[PDB]
This record gives sequence, C-alpha cells and structure tokens, in this order.
Amino acid sequence: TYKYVNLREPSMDMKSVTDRAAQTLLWTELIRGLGMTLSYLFREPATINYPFEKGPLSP
Amino acid sequence: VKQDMPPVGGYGPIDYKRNLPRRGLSGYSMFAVGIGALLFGYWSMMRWNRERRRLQIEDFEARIALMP
Repeated sequence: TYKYVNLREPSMDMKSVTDRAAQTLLWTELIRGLGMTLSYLFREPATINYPFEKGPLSP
Repeated sequence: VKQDMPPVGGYGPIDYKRNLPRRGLSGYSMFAVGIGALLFGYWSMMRWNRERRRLQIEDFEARIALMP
C-alpha cells in the first residue's frame, strides 16, 4: 500500500488562480503562521523552577 | 492470578488525519476590501488637502497684507 504526496495540478479556473494570486500579493499565509505562533504565545509554558522543583523520574 | 498490562477492553479510537481550515475570505473580495480602504483614504485625503490649501492661502494673505 503506497500513498504518494505532491500530485495535484494548478486548476486554471479563475477562482483558484485569484486565490493563489491573493496568497502571493497579500501575504496571507505568512499572517497564518504568525497566528499559529501567537496561539502558542498565550498558553502557559511547561517549565519547572529547577532547584525547588526537581523533575519527574521512574523508580 | 495474572497482573500484566493489557488494553482495558480495547481502547477508544485514535485520530491521525490532516486538517486545514482553508480560511479563506474568498480573496477577490479581500482585494475589494483593500481597494475600498485605499479609495476611502484617498477621499478623506483629498478633502483635508483642499481645506489645508484654503488655510495656507489665508496665511499667504497674512504675509501680503502685513508687508509694507
């Protein structure tokens, strides 16, 4: 069973080419990347204050 | 008795599939948004520049009438 990647074609419809043109000239996906990184900004980071909180272990 | 680690009655399902929201906005309408904001700014810009030309001609009249 094989499931290969990267086999599409650019659809020459007006909708698809104006969506790719908006992607190019309007920086949309870069704003999407910034949105993902700020979505991890407003979380709470999983650090431990070390010399007071030692890490977990196994027996 | 026997006390290993089995699956307890069979576990629930596990997701693995890809997902993208494809949002979106139907980008031709987003061009319309950009051109609308652009022309909005040009309209207000035109109005403020012509009113400031009026006041600048008033300052011209000030320097003219004060001069002799």
